[PDB]
Amino acid sequence: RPRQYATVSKTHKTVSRAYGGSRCANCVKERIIRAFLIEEQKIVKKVVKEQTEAAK
Amino acid sequence: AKFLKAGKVAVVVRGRYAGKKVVIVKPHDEGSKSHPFGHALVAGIERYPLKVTKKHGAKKVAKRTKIKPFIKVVNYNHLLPTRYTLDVEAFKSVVSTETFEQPSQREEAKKVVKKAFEERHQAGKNQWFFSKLRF
Amino acid sequence: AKRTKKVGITGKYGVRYGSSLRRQVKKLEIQQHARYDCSFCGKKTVKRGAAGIWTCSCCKKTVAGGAYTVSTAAAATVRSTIRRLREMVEA
Amino acid sequence: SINQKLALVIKSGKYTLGYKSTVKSLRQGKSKLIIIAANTPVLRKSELEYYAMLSKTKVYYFQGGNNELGTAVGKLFRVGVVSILEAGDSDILTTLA
Amino acid sequence: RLLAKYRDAGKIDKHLYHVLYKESKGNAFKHKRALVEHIIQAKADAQREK
Amino acid sequence: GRVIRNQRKGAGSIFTSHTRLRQGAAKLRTLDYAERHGYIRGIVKQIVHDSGRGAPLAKVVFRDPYKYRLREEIFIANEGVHTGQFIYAGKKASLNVGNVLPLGSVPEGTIVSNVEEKPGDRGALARASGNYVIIIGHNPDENKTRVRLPSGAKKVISSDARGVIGVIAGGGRVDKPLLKAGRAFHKYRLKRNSWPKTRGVAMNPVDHPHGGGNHQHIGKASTISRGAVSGQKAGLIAARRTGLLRGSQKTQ
Amino acid sequence: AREITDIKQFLELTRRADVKTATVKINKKLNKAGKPFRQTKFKVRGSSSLYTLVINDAGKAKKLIQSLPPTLKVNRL
RNA sequence: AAUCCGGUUAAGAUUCCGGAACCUGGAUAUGGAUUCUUCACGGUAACGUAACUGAAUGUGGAGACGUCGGCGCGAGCCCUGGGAGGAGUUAUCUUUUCUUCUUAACAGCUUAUCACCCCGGAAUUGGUUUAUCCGGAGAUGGGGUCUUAUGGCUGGAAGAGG
RNA sequence: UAGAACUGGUACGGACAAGGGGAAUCUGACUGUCUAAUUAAAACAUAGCAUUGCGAUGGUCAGAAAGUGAUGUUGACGCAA
RNA sequence: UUUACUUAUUCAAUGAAGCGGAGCUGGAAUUCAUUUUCCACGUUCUAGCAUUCAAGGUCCCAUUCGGGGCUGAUCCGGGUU
Repeated sequence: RPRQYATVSKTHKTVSRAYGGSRCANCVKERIIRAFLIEEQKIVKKVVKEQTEAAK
Repeated sequence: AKFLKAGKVAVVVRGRYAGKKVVIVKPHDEGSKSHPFGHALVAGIERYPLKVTKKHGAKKVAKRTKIKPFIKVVNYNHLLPTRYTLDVEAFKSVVSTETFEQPSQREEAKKVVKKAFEERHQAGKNQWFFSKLRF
Repeated sequence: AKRTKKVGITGKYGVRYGSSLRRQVKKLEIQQHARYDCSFCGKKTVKRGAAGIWTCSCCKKTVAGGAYTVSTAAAATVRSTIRRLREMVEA
Repeated sequence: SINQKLALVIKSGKYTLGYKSTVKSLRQGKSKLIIIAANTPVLRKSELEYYAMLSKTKVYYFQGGNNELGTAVGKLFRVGVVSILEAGDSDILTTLA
Repeated sequence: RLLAKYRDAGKIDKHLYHVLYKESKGNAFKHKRALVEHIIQAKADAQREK
Repeated sequence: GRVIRNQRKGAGSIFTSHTRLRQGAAKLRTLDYAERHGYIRGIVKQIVHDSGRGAPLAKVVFRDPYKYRLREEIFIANEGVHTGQFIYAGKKASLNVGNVLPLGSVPEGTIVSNVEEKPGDRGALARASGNYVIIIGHNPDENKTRVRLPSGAKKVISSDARGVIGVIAGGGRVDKPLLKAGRAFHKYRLKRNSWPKTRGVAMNPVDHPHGGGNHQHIGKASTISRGAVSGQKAGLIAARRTGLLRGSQKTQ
Repeated sequence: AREITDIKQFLELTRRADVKTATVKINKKLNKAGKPFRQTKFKVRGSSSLYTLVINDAGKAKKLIQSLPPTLKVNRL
């Protein structure tokens, strides 16, 4: 029950991962991969602006 | 044609170190005696150094630049490999199968790995490997 | 077997209500309680609940759409109009 | 079109189906071609794009969903992504990929 | 569960299992002994086709 | 003598809206600087059932541009949006289904809905289940825009008033027969207090002006003046013609 | 409340200086199906909960009663 | 937010008495754990361990919930067997007929559908429900992880009640 | 659950419990609702069909008045008559 | 005549957040002397993220661990639109 969580230790309320007790594993998996690939792809989004805008 | 070489940066997606950047120090495509799957021994950081500015005092700089590393066997399915690299041959000869069981040797390895990551963070080559994968 | 000669699902209504109203209900409850293809995962698993809302059972995709079918005919042409009206800006 | 080509590969060469075996046969570099379906999720699609630019393997988008790809390769179950590892009679590795 | 322990006992393979299972979802078998008598006849037909 | 029913609706004791299960007001984003110069990307979290609306709603979330938080708004879901689609609001936002654009940024002939009357009042016209307005013309003189409302009446509004692209989900709703009285009952217990509709011929001459008499008949003429006092207006209101309509549609 | 199974932990409990009262209880229960034998329980009362120890063997229990600290008030049976 | 059993009265008790708990609030000392790899380790993983800094601010969950149908599972009642006590019947018959044989909150270890992880790869399509759903977006299979409403054992506790 | 003998002053859902049925016409389609203390109906309601008003500095209505309110957490597949 | 007015009046919205005018870089644009004009003037495969008067650059304090100023983020007018 929602106020019983206070009486208990932290290892019952949390699993060890980042975004541990709030999101589940698979979802966390997705928000690493997306959070990698987009902020790798955005790197490509700057190598286009250095070549299209310069060789215009 | 083989991009899991022993210098590649990877990102651990599973485990307690999820979202934390490692480098492969030794891959194993066939596996091993135990671990019946393609695994790789990696070493990465657990606490990122914080954004030190112009106006931090020197001692309060150094407590920012502490780095907590870790060595770990990780399956290939739990790593994103990436195009970034890191020179590994300083602590290549430390992290091995013998570095494990008798875990007192693990802290001896973490000493070497921490010293290597601080000596690379000073003279700040590899800026992306030490920046927080903000996810 | 086929336990009704023609009525089918509107046999839950029985005798009453007319025949034209019951066949007009049949025509829409076949479409309403059907199992549609999912546009994203390709598995024929999109049902509905709460008219206007078509959730895929797996894959968690929740496509809005027509009340009694996924894409009504007066909307499937609208996107084609949009497909016509996005081309004029460039080519 | 490409379907006669994939059918000739599928009865002449060696391949694997589905995402996990593409990544398994792609980490080992045994891949020569991957073919991604159209209705695939964009995250899966970008994760297989990103492994192409490490392994230097060519990527051909299959226009049309995984149903049509499964029907094209001769199976009955759907398949989102195919990995050709040895082409046989057909030479799709060198056509326009 | 008779089909289940027949499959797990190796007395029958999974192809004949998935035939007889969706047949048992229909009637096709009034009782347990009748199903065993059906399996004996089909397995004897398979042996006479061997 | 007695105060008749449509007079009695207005003070609003029991005739109020039944507003418990409703999620909230279904408005658009407030027109601000991030909207009318660039384009802001939000996602749509959840498209949820509203109670008493025909159309389904849509939980769209936005970044606040000024303080670090997330402001959720609820759009009326255009037909063909799913959860996880990105929604681009604003002046320079591109033209796809579900985006919301000011009407100066669309070509004429475009099918939009939830559009505004005056710019900024967050979504007035064409909101119900299945409807849409079509932009039929632009006017760079005093930047107006001539559109087609769902009654077939044409209206000239500003091009600064925003509208979201596409028809509204929940369409085709009134095609199905409402076979029994239980479905009309369960319908109107979510909307408001106006069912059953007791005919005004049945009742006594205190209850209604169509009442009384040894036959149920309407008495005098049942097309009533616009200039009638509040309380006489009982039947067809200000009718210019009546009777069963004849002829084709798409009038002049 | 609890059951505490460690003898040296129980000796630590007896010297915890909040334990003012203890008591001993005797029962008779039978091994596997054959034979009745004497069982004992040692109960120390802490300020929150009651800590017990179950001893089936009299050859340890008789030495353990000797091993209690003498300042404790032991309700014997 | 947090409680139960047994007893007590001419009349009160989940309120008194005895035994046993729990929660909130506020004080605080002692161990344990952490540290010269200054703010923990293990496991491929799912996650686990008595503990294992963390503000402003943001997000997420709980509180949070329709009715109907069968299906599974537990609890209490019911039926019933063996044995150990008491009462009744008996002209004859009846290993007979009735009655007692109980166990609380709370605590420790353990225990489940569903969900999930790894290995592996499927059409001679295969798993499976009472109800036809599920699978290359990776099943069947081998080995695991978790929730603990529930059950069992042990403590409370046979020193109580019968 | 089905069958078989054998037997009973042809009795056997033995007490209890527990449909009378058919041929028609008038009438309202139906389930529903009401005159609580004489009327339960063929009346009212209903789905269905149709009509009328109105694009909000609006349509219907309220308020003694208001910097007021009901439909309206509304928009013509809508509200209202 | 109704046109052109904002300050009255009336409506509407926002925890009155970027309004008006000018300039900058690009660029359509053709020069009939030099610019006569007008547009733009940080984000689009992805259900990730975005907060500590902001990092950097520059000037100070009196160097302590730190703190201040300008710019980064153009000026002008104080009519929220």
